[PDB]
Amino acid sequence: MVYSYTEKKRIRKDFGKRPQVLDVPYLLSIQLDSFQKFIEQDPEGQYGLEAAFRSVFPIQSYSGNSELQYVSYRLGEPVFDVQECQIRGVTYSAPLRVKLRLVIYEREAPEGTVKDIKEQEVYMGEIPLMTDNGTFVINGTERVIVSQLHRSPGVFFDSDKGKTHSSGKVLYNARIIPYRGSWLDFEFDPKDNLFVRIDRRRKLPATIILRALNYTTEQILDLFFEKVIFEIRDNKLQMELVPERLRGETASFDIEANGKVYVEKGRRITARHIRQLEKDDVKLIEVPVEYIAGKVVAKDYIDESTGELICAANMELSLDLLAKLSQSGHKRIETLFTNDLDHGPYISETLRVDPTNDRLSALVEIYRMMRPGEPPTREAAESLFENLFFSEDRYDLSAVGRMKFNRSLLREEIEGSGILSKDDIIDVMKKLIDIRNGKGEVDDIDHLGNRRIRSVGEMAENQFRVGLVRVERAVKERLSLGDLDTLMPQDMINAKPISAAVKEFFGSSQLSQFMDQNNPLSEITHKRRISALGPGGLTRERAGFEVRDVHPTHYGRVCPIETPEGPNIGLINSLSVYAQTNEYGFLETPYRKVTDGVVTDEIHYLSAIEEGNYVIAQANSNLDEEGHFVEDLVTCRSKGESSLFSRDQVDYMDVSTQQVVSVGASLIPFLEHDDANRALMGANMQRQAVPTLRADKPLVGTGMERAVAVDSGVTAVAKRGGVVQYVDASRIVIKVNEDEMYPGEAGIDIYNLTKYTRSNQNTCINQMPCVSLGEPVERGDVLADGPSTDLGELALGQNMRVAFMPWNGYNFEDSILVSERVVQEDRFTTIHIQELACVSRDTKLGPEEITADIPNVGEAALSKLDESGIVYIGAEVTGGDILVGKVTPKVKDSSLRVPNGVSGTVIDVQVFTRDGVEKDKRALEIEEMQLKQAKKDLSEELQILEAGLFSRIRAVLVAGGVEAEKLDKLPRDRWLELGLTDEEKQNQLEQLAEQYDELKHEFEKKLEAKRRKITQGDDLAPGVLKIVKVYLAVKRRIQPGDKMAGRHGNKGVISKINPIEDMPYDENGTPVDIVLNPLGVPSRMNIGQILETHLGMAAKGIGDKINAMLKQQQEVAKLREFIQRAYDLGADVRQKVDLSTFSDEEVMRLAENLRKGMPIATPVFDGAKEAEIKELLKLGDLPTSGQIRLYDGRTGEQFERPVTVGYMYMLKLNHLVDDKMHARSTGSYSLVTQQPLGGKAQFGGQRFGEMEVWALEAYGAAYTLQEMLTVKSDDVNGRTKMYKNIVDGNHQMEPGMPESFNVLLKEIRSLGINIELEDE
Amino acid sequence: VPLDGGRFATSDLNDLYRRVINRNNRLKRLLDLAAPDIIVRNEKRMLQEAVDALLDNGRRGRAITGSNKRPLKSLADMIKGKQGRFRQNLLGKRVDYSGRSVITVGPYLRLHQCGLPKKMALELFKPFIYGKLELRGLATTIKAAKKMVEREEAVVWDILDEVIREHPVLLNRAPTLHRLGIQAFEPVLIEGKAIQLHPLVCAAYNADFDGDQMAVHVPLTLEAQLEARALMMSTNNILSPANGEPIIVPSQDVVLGLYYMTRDCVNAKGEGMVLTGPKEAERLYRSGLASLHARVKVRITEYEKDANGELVAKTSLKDTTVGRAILWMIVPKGLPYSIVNQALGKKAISKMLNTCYRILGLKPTVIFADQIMYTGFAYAARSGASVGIDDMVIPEKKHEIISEAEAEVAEIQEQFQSGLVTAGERYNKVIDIWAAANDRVSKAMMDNLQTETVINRDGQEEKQVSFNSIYMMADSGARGSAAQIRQLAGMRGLMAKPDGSIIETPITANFREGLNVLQYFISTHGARKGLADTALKTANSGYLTRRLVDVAQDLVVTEDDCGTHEGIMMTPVIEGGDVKEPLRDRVLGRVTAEDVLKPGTADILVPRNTLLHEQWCDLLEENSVDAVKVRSVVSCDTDFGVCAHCYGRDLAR
DNA sequence: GTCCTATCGATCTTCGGAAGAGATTCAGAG
DNA sequence: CTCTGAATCTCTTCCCGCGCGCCGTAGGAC
Ligand SMILES: [Mg+2]
Ligand SMILES: [Zn+2]
Repeated sequence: MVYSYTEKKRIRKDFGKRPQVLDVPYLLSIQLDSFQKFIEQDPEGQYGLEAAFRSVFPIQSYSGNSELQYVSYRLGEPVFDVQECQIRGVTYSAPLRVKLRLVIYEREAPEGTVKDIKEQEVYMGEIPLMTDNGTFVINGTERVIVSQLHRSPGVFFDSDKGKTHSSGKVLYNARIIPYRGSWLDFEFDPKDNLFVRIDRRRKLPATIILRALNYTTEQILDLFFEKVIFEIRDNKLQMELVPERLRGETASFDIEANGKVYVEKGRRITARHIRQLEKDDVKLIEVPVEYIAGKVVAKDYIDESTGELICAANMELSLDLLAKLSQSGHKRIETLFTNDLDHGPYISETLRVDPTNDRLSALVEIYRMMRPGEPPTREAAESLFENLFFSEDRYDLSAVGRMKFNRSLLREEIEGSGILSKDDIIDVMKKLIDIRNGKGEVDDIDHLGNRRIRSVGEMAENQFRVGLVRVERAVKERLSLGDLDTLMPQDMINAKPISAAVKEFFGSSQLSQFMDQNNPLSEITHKRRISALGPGGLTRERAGFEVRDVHPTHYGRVCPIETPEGPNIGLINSLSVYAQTNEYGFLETPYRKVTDGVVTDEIHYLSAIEEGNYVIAQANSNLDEEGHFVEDLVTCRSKGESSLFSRDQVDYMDVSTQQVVSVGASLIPFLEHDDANRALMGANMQRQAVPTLRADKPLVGTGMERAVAVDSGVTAVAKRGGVVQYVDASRIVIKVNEDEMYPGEAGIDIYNLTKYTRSNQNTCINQMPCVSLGEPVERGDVLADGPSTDLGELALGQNMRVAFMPWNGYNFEDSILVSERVVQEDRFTTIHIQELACVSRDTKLGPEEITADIPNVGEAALSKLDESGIVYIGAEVTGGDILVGKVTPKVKDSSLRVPNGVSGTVIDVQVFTRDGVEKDKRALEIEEMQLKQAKKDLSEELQILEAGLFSRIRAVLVAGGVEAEKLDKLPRDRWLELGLTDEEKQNQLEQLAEQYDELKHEFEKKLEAKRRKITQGDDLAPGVLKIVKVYLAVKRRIQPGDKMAGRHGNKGVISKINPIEDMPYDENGTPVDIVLNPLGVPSRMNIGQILETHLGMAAKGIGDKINAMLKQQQEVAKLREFIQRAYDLGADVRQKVDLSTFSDEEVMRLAENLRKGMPIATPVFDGAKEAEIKELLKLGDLPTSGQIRLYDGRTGEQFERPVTVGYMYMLKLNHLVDDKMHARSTGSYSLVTQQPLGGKAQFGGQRFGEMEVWALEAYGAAYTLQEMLTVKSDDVNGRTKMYKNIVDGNHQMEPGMPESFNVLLKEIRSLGINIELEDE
Repeated sequence: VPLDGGRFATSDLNDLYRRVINRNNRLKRLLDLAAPDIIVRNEKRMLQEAVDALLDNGRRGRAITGSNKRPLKSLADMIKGKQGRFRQNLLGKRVDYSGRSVITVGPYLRLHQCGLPKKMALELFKPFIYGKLELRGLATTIKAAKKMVEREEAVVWDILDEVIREHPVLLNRAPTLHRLGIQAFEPVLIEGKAIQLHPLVCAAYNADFDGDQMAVHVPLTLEAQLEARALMMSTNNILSPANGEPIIVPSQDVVLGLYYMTRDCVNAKGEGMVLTGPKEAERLYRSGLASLHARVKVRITEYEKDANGELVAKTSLKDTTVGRAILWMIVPKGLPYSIVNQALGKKAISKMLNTCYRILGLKPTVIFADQIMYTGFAYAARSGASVGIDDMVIPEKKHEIISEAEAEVAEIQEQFQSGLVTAGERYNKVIDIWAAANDRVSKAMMDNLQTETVINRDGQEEKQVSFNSIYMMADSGARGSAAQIRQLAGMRGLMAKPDGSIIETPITANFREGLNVLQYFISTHGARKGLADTALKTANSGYLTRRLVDVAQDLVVTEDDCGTHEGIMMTPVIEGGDVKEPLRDRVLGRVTAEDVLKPGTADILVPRNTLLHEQWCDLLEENSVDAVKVRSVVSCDTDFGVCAHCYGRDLAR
């Protein structure tokens, strides 16, 4: 057994029992391997930019009769890396270069070119790149593309009751949904006439398509219907009985011959009669003329002699018609079999709607129904009809759509073309008619086998296609008209349409979300959201219980708990922990192979429609350490049904008890106990915790923290193994070991940590070291904590000591009462960093300046600016302080002032300048910083190679060919001028001194390039001269009104900040830190929070025994004994750990991190039994009831009965109150109508909205209302007369008439509608 | 308007008029230059099709756009509907002198107060503050007083605490379904930043305290203060508008405390002695000499208001408990002690409070309600009424009840395994076997909770009502009655599929114990349905209330008595057998339509237009009356309104 | 690079809203 | 031959507050 060097510092005591056979996949492979799938070229041309190019090129005009064609593409390295790009505020992007070859043919000749011109990689655009954290950077702002989930291409059959006609019956419908191009709907009319339409246009008679494919009705009838024949021999019109065509229906008429009668008139027909029908060989039989007089004919019948019609396919027969046509010599008359149950006549019925004659008349009807007002025309019509279904420019089932289609038509194969074909539509019709004949089933729409995930590497491939589609339309014309003589490919194309397409996508699409960089969980659970909304999806306002609800295939694929309750429940889901995207995009999830009777430890991923074909055991099911099930019969799910089945009947097993959830819920301990309301609100509140100041560890967790904090990319992780060379909380630098070094390198990995910086939500993000100088580290160890982490565990909140009890009502209803001790400790203080910016311009009156020489202001304000016109770093500032002394010509003091209300310390400034514009000493101050920071880190390589190279001189001197009359005092390349002879050592000296010079020249260009990065200005917007951004850090504390939450979806405002003496304290005199209310636990059934408290209490107790054993100077062998006795506690828990191997050093180093509570894991559905919590509390010296008697610090009286006390984990949420408290006396008003502005970002007035006005009207209160909506609001006179009457204290109003109502009058009178006020 | 740098905001109409005027410039040209019919029919079409845009863009074949297919908002799009003047700016509009904050509970408030932050009061009341600094002559005028407020000088608070000293401020949450959703309170100043609201009133707002923001408005004029104090002040609104039922209905912790205070425990310290009054009952409690729920006898006095309305005071021994003696001290002097002499719970105390309003009236009732609140909080504190997992009680018969029912389900299965029962019958009987198990588990668990308390009566054990923590909360009506405790420790029971059809194998577990993965996953088909319903419903409910006020708003009570003799007839609603509502629900407080006779003949009982107030409806309940004819607003023959008598009792008064 | 003039007058606006009601379109017949 | 039934089309409605976040005419000709 082994633990990595960052595990072996706080080995979380694990209570899990099921052995985790599959370790959690890298939590963002959803995203990264999607974008990698876009960006890689791939000669198997599907997927990626290359697939899109090969979707358009080769490209040509017929009249140009020449082409240009895509050869290959290259993607250059990005002009600025992520860190610098996120400073400079551009987007992190890469230049796209494409080998286009233009080919010039000739007339008359064979096509052999007159010339062709490979343009040496024409520039095509700048595609953004994904950062390894899975995020794009789009205008310095960091953005995330959520995966979409939408209806896969294919064919889908559907039906409903009551939603249509409601006379008990149901109507059936088929759709073909291509990936790109037109939708085709087939549907029956109630009277089972069949109809078709494109793109939800008008309804058409369905055979109009078969007509359009030029089947005659005779052929259609041979495609759809079974034949029944009459042979006019042995007697007039004998009949071809196929026996099985009579079963269950009544023999209402005479059928007999030759010996035993099968079934006489009026009786059902059955098997024994059919067998007698077979044994008599009923190949022809006598039937009454009423039977033939029922028929509809199959085939066309002219009279050959007159040459003229008597009957036609699907025309209906009668005795006299039969007589004349058989009399005309047509001795075989042929018709259809149409039993109403099994063979309904729907296509013949459709031929009774049909207005068409034949192909052309249908194409006429198509073109007139689709493009009303354009002329139909034989040469023109096909340029509609073919581009509906048969042409690549406008119809495309991708490979997934073809697969799904073929699977539903039960085809043998799935390598198929993306267009339809005649037989491809006909098969849909046949399958739809089988459904109406009752012999088939409709698909469940909302099934994760019918909806597939699209992620970034596919949405961007489509938007890039829209680009190439608009270049198609330009380049075809330019090629067709062009001379082909001077044009080269970089004339043929230009980037602007591609760049528009892809930049608008990544910038502004409904799915290019601005990342919730709130804390490391919220980064991740956002990068793996599954969204039903957006382009090609549904809409949040326009769906109902059919899709919001969970479905049985969600299990293991989508988390049922973690969805953002509100107007879009379940239109957003979170992709479950273990789930994965299949090749095609369907969600698939891993299961264990059950081989005969033993659970084999191999995992097969199952998609949602493989799963229904097996029976799959629930993850809890026990096994015998050989791996046979222990239970003789076991719970499994099967076909959405679940029940018990035999041992060795079951065929797959779940991989882990965590498989059903997302990371967002998988982090709740004891989730096994909570109402799924309160699980949901928990798993939504964890992603809102703001990173507190001094974050640590949850004492009770699930062991998922060790993964969320690492995979979220925000802790800095050791890229290669080695030893820590230096640390200073800004840099960490690692001497990588030679077993993982690359041979020419210096061999030294710096990590410049990010310090105090705004998150996208204004919380700070300073990384801090966890290493010590000279400490060893191994690849993948956490070197530095992120925000909200410590030692690499996720740590959103603080393990506050809580007791559950009423307290004089301060924790009524939900509220949290808090002791002053928590605020004094800086437990929940949090740092909020704002960014304020002053732009400056080349305006129409002339160019602005930044200066201290501001007009109309004296040193009373300017004392905080430097001499340049920017605030000093470390200035502490408040409302109205001038941060940046901008001024405008013709001079106007327009300068950046700190907005009202806010306050903070100015932690940093940045300065950006156009080209050809002068700097200033705060630009030179920033240059001095950044230059020096680049140069230092470069020197720490050049120094290391210089030292190595002079050793490489010294050693091969000192070992042999010594010249050491004096040695180390000398400049170690002046060592060359010593008198060594022209034996090889002097030539080694000369060569290695040339290697030393070239080592200098190497950095002599590397530092020049770096300084050239810093020396330059930046790509400002048009009009601006320069911009400066100034950052205010605020250390906000905690106060009444702030919100805190547990993990269990318990939440409250904190209501009072009680002084320590008022907190309850125990029989040992320690006060409780928080007092939660009890009644929320039964009333909202989230009792898992109690077991977290008790297990938390035990967690404190073990640290309590350890801390005592470190204050007392216990020897390690006794201390190790107690720690070991803690890890081995409980049943056959999964984990094993041997402090015997920890070398004493690391036992003390471990104890020094347990000494405030042993951290515990309670994996989600696999937790501690109660009997193991008691066992831990007994190992501490604690009361196993979990409860303690408490006393009230207001009197020292005892409380009656003990109360729960223990260490809950509590999160401060980002809804803290000073960010919401607001009030307005008077200020701005809007221009169009004079009502007040609305906001906090503007000094706004609260909306006395519509419902409040009914509320006043429902008291008698008329004067209040009159005021509220005029004098206080709108009447431009009355409010200034009111204000003066109030300062005069007159308490009287003059109410007038609101100017917004006069706006209405003019806006009506701006129609030709004379509205007017009237007098009497 | 210009925006960020030298760019005009795309100001839609000016793009529409621009279309028109361009087209008109061309059409004047091509008319005067005398173009042929086909050309002028072109421009004339394009002009008509442009003025079409300017009036009501998008009633055309397609709305015209100037961006990524954003339709430009035309005039008629400015008038109508949810973003247009009538709803957006006329009917309700933003207002000055307002602010908002997170509310938080303030237990010490008297019912009429709320605390609001000094920062807000100072930024809200500014006009009134200047109206004192000039009146002190301490500031020269606005120009100085503005600065003197900005500097936040030491005087200003003593001025503020004179400005505000009794100026009602209006607090309302949003949405605000009903009149009780805006109320006025006298403010009291606070150091923090939250609005301290009164505990009992949070229920009216449906203000939970979990971070639920609330807006405040100052009324400016004298008339707005007189309306606020007379009508909207919380003391004037103890009743619902909708039904004769209090809205001050006690907060869960208050009723928990009063339940705990008034129980009897058959063994206690100081049990069985005899006392001369509540005051020495309290000395006995507070010194720790008697336990609060100990049995005792006390001398009591109580008061009754006679047939005239004047007090008769009476005195007796009473047999009771220490805590019922202490609680009697809070009741105003006119109620009978028989209302307190019982272990109180949420229904029992609501009627307590209601009877106070019945007998004394409003002004004592609001103070009595305040005292109840303070009392309940204080004894609920001493009670230490915690919750703890050792207090979840599982009846061990549960194990047998499953192990029995499982085989009987398998009997239904074995018949099915022999074809001996139909595919419908197998299912619809199995789910009834699970129901028969579930009722038994629930019944055994409620018996076990009551069973957990038994104690020595100085010799031999005897049982009493269980002090088990979760059972106090159910049996008091604080929170979480039968349907919750059943799930916490009984069984979770049957669950339903998405299409409502029932699961063949229930959740026989409960949240004290673990759900396995499947039981949990099926559990979410419940809860996610219930959340989808909430988020989906909250639209249609609002569109319903809109349609209603916007049809009802034309009515006002406008005559005293329209003079009808017509009306409609009220009976208990008798259906499905028994009566689902009695007559005293329907008829109370309407006026009689016609003379109401004695059951029988010729004896009249109520004159023909008398309000049937409570003493009349109790009288009808003394009689064998079944049907009563009353006036109803549908029959009131007032034109353009309703007469008062036809409407009858005002429920809030 | 700036200023002025115009929109697919050589396509393709999205299927995944329901409803609920009206205006407007057609049966079986006196 | 069109008169009362019914049939397909479009129009209109869809909680209240609130807080962030960003993003914001183009193309051609002189
Ligand atoms: Mg709330
Ligand atoms: Zn009336």
